[PDB]
Amino acid sequence: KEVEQDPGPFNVPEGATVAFNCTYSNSASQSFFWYRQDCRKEPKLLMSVYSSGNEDGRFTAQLNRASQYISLLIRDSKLSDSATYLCVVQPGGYQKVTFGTGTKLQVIPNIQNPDPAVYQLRDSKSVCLFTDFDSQTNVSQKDSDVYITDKCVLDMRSMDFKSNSAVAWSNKFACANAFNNSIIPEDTFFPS
Amino acid sequence: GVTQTPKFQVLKTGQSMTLQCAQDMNHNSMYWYRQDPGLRLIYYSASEGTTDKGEVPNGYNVSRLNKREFSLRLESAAPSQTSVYFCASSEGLWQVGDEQYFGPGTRLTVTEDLKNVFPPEVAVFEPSEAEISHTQKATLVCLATGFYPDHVELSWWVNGKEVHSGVCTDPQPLKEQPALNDSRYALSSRLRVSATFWQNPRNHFRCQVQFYGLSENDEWTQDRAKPVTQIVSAEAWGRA
Repeated sequence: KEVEQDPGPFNVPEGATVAFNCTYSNSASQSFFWYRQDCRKEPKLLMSVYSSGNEDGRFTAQLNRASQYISLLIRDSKLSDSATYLCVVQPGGYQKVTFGTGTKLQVIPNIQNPDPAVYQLRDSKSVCLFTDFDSQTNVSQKDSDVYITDKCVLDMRSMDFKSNSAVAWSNKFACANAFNNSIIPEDTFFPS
Repeated sequence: GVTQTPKFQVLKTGQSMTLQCAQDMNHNSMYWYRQDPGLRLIYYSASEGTTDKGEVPNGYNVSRLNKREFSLRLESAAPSQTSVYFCASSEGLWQVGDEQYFGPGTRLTVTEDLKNVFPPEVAVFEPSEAEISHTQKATLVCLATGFYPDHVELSWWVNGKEVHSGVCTDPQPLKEQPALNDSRYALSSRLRVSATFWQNPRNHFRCQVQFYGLSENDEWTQDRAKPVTQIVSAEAWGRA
């Protein structure tokens, strides 16, 4: 096991530049690749990497054979860049290709007008929706009879509007107390 | 490019199965990998006539049938072989700069007992009137709960058309009992629309969970319904 890459996961603001690095032990290594892998899906070639340096659009890659590292630079990050990026090395001689464990990228949008609120929704019994909170609020995992989801970004494209939400639910329980282990901004709206 | 069948599978401990893999790219070399929460080479085939063990060959066998096809065989499944399996191919693994193309992968779950398989319960939770008042937007929530294995695909359908705008699905189903190996799973998605859209009674919101489960072949003796590959939907309608 001898390609080492950034541990991750990495949070990068939307539009900002992200940088990846990977070391490999075998200096007689012949070929180098960056792969990109979306959640629940298969790896895909992102680009070949050369000492020459390499540019396709927003993506730059570099190989440094003397120092034994490769790099990937992504400019103007998109939400769609969120994925795991695998360093990949073809030793070329007596060993199999190695795929790195990968560095997970999460490209984070700016919410200009946070409107943090916790709503209760009813079954067409009930769930709690924490929403419209800013991108730097953190939603925490503590009760085994309380289910809390990670933060998710939805994109109302026609309105050019992004918003974060997290869902919580329980068989035991009120929305007022559903997200307590998270640092909830005071003035988070809690409906009548 | 590189096809794999099946995409999903649940086996009983001790059952056999073959994963099939095909490339139409005329490549010489094909590979079988497993990935666990990265990629480990099970076996590879450098060209049509030959195969060789990879990093983790124990418990598996492979046929390089022809240039086109590379089969992976699980002799008798063990729980530890629960994993995501990726077929790959490349022009020829001896060349400088040889590029691997991956198949879509196969999520395989091995359990001790097929009685642990469950399709999801699916429900749609309607927008809060307080959200609608406060924001002039409305967020629906779909919950898929109680399913095993975690082999589901969730999509939203509004008035007979599949939608992506305004949709967020958890990247991953969560375990209802994270300690347990046979934990059942849950998945949530949101769909957010304008208030006036929700307030139109003619608008129809349907959450569609594809579940992959037991095949027709599998034997069922339990009193409850045979948990087969199936779709479950739940619905809501607009309200002024």
